[PDB]
Amino acid sequence: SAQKAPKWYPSEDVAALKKTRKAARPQKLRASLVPGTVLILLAGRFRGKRVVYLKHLEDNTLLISGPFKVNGVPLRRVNARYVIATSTKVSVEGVNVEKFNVEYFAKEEIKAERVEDQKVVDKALIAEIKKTPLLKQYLSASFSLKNGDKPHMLKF
Amino acid sequence: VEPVVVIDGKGHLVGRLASVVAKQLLNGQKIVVVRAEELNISGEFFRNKLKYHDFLRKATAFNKTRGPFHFRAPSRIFYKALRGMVSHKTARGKAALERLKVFEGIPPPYDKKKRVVVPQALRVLRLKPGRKYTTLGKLSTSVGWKYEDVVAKLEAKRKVSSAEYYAKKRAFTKKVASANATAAESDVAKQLAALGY
Amino acid sequence: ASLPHPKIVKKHTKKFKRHHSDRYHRVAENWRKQKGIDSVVRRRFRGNISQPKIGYGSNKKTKFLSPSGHKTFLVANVKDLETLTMHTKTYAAEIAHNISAKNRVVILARAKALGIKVTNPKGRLA
Amino acid sequence: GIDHTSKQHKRSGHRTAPKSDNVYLKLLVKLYTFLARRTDAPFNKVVLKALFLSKINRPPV
Amino acid sequence: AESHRLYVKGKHLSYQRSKRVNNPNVSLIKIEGVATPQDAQFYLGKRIAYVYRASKEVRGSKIRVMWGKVTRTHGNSGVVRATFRNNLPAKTFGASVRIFLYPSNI
RNA sequence: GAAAUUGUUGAAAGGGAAGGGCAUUUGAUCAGACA
RNA sequence: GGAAUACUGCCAGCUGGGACUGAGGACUGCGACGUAAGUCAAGGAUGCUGGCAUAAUGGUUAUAUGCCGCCCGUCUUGAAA
RNA sequence: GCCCUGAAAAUGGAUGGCGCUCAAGCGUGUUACCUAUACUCUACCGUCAGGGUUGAUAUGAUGCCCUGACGAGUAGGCAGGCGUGGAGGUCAGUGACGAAGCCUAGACCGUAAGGUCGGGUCGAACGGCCUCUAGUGCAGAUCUUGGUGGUAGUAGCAAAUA
RNA sequence: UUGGCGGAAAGGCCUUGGGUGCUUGCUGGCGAAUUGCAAUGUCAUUUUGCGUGGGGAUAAAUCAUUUGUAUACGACUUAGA
Ligand SMILES: [Cl-]
Ligand SMILES: [Cl-]
Ligand SMILES: [Mg+2]
Ligand SMILES: [Mg+2]
Ligand SMILES: [Mg+2]
Ligand SMILES: [Mg+2]
Ligand SMILES: [Mg+2]
Ligand SMILES: [Mg+2]
Ligand SMILES: [Mg+2]
Ligand SMILES: [Mg+2]
Ligand SMILES: [Mg+2]
Ligand SMILES: [Mg+2]
Ligand SMILES: [Mg+2]
Ligand SMILES: [Mg+2]
Ligand SMILES: [Mg+2]
Ligand SMILES: [Mg+2]
Ligand SMILES: [Mg+2]
Ligand SMILES: [Mg+2]
Ligand SMILES: [Mg+2]
Ligand SMILES: [Mg+2]
Ligand SMILES: [Mg+2]
Ligand SMILES: [Mg+2]
Ligand SMILES: [Mg+2]
Ligand SMILES: [Mg+2]
Ligand SMILES: [Mg+2]
Ligand SMILES: [Mg+2]
Repeated sequence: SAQKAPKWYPSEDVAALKKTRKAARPQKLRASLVPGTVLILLAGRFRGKRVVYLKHLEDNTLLISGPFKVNGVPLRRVNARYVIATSTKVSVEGVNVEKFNVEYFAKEEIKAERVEDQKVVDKALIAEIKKTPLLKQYLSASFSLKNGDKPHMLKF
Repeated sequence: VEPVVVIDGKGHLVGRLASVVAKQLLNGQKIVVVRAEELNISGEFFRNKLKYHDFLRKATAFNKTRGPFHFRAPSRIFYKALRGMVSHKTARGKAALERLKVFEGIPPPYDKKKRVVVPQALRVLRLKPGRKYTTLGKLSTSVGWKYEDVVAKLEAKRKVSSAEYYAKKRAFTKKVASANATAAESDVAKQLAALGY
Repeated sequence: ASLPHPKIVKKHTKKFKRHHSDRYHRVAENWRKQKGIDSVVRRRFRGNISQPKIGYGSNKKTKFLSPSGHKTFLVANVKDLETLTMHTKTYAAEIAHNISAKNRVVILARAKALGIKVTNPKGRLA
Repeated sequence: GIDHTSKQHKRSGHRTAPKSDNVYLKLLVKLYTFLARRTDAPFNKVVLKALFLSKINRPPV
Repeated sequence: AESHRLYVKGKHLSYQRSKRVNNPNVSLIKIEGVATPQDAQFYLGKRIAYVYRASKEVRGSKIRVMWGKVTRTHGNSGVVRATFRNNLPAKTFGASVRIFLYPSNI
């Protein structure tokens, strides 16, 4: 015998977990996040883009559109902590967004249906965008920080 | 904020300016000091001359080339005041000291650049009126600085060229200012006025 | 393969080396407690080496556990390997250093059939 | 820092088990350990402590 | 345009320290444009990245990053305290760091 | 066929010693799960 | 003559931002909200999602940087001496 | 009150240094801020104290578990452990298909004394556990014996005619 | 490309003429997706080496020998197609 066998062995059975008291409750967004608000993307592929906020999804994500015809940003999901809410608003009444949900963006080239509903959503948005002058040019440009810009004193 | 900050040493108190620059170098900002011969030190000229002679007599007894080195130039006097406020015997201190340049007068590389001032170290803003002060240029000459007249002659030549440049800049600014005022009273000007610009 | 365990924490991974074992060749690195009257190590002055003490003891739930989560048990033949038949999730077999090359082949084959983990299966491989 | 009014980590100073290695004596201690815990009878506690005593502390009767 | 910056420039000053002893686990960060503890409250919790270069390419890149965040203010002059996943090296005293705008409360 | 001590080869550092403690960068090198 | 405010104190008033921690492991206790069935922030963290599955994290080692570190043993009131 | 005279020592020199003059000096008042192995809360290790639990069919009642508090140390005391030569018992233990020894900025376990593994070298014996026993653990003693350095290719190898 | 100026470390500044690119001063039409909800997401300037071809230029020092204005040894100072 190279090593003396232990007289006691621990149990191989795995104990069950105690009952957890942590009930999931819906997220409350900050007051600046209202549908139709122009958002500035702070990270990701489309960082610095100015998009339009549409709907709040069930997985605590925000549904946004560029629109794709203006600045090339399609219907996507973003995180509320990675955007900046501006003071400008776009009317959303007349835009159908109840078809888009968490399962719509399942991961599993571009599909055909994604192209069609992009144009349907954007057409209503573009009509409302033309109401105010220089707003279309505003959405096409990208946000950036200049020399001397202090974010703690900037108003959006 | 600038990649290189050029400080005009005229009218600055030596000790207060040295503290400001030493912290800037340690924080990673390159500093250039010009016109070191126009620096000021509080106290009468005789007091500061006596202080330097006290510094002069300190030397290694068995070999004078080993002892403290007594640099007479105004730029090196300010450098001595600055090296004492930096841990110059460490690699961090050595790297900080390589971000600094001090010159007598304004050499050609920096005579066409912008010079700033440090209000914390300005003699006119710190010393009580009536208090006596000394100028570093004359103090250096009394302790053996040889190039006071050469710097004075070169600085006179620089000012003649600098004044001619300013005259043309003034004329162009008057032309630009008139056009901006003429461009006012327009719709674009009114919209800019409503937004603060 | 082992039972789930809490994250293993090592309070002091660095070896405790005897003072001045890097200064003289005759002083080995095996830990010895300084007992001199003036010793800076014994008096615990700032900037000196630290000394072993009971405060560094590891959590009893993760003590003696290898990073894979098993406890090492040295085996020398087939008979003592089979003592781990019902304890495959807590113990892993290690073959003794003096086991011949041909005997290691028999042990490894039996361990694979029983599902017993072996920590040194590449020893004496032709 | 604590200004202790008494010595720290002080043992009770009373035997909690027999010093001997007698297997049969340890069986009697095991029996009366159970009885003293679950009978609330002062007799059982006295007997259990008496089993821990050394030879000089158990004179013949 | 000519600018694409989405972060605030910062400088790594030193570790948390007394006169003679330093603490590498905490770094002191100076944020450009911040000169008041009240103003420094805006940047609490913001992510900080230190970006540097190496000769060897590892994961298809020759640029490496060390991540951290702002914990609390420091002093009366707008300095803040920061903690990084791995402690910043001491040679970066005076180097530049990037302070991002996320997580955002705007 | 150990150590002191020495040669060759390879790697690294060196502005009046060298060695050490805490932390991290860089280089080299390496175990553990892929259920 | 009639108020306000300052200063000090109280609230089993409301609410925003940041940091560190997640020990325990079937049930049992004390409470809360409910006509009830039940639910809950009430005797210790869960839910959702992404990238990578290898030297990426980490260990070891050499080096560099910041700060710190005087030679051990011995006698002694007192040792780097 | 502050300042000045009174006020002279030997290497060069020290409010710690730089330097500072409505101070970065002196007297006084009000706040903000910095940081100890101290204080508060949490985790983990150990120690002590008070308790729970023998019921078989699953293994340690010196076991397992619950609760609270505590932790500096020379001279010195006690306790639990690590390692070495030999002895009784046992593992029908390891081994010429390579035992012991040695080398190894390779891996793993332990707070530590140490233990285990891989690779290289090597050639004939050796180990785990329960106990017994001692000529049983070294950095020092101007320690004993043996071996080897820096000094150092240095001092020097110049009386007596060639 | 024209002309002028700058020696304190000038190595820069100003100016004439034409060619060509862009122009968000104003009005239009197309493209962007899938990096999947963030991951610096790579856009800088340091030095050196090996291969392309378009020009440019065809030496010295040291040892050995020799000198004594030099000299402990090195060094110094002279000479030699
Ligand atoms: Cl151990
Ligand atoms: Cl010669
Ligand atoms: Mg002279
Ligand atoms: Mg270890
Ligand atoms: Mg003592
Ligand atoms: Mg110890
Ligand atoms: Mg031999
Ligand atoms: Mg050797
Ligand atoms: Mg790493
Ligand atoms: Mg020191
Ligand atoms: Mg005495
Ligand atoms: Mg001593
Ligand atoms: Mg005061
Ligand atoms: Mg404390
Ligand atoms: Mg103690
Ligand atoms: Mg062998
Ligand atoms: Mg070795
Ligand atoms: Mg033989
Ligand atoms: Mg002996
Ligand atoms: Mg020893
Ligand atoms: Mg010895
Ligand atoms: Mg001793
Ligand atoms: Mg000796
Ligand atoms: Mg000789
Ligand atoms: Mg002789
Ligand atoms: Mg002779």
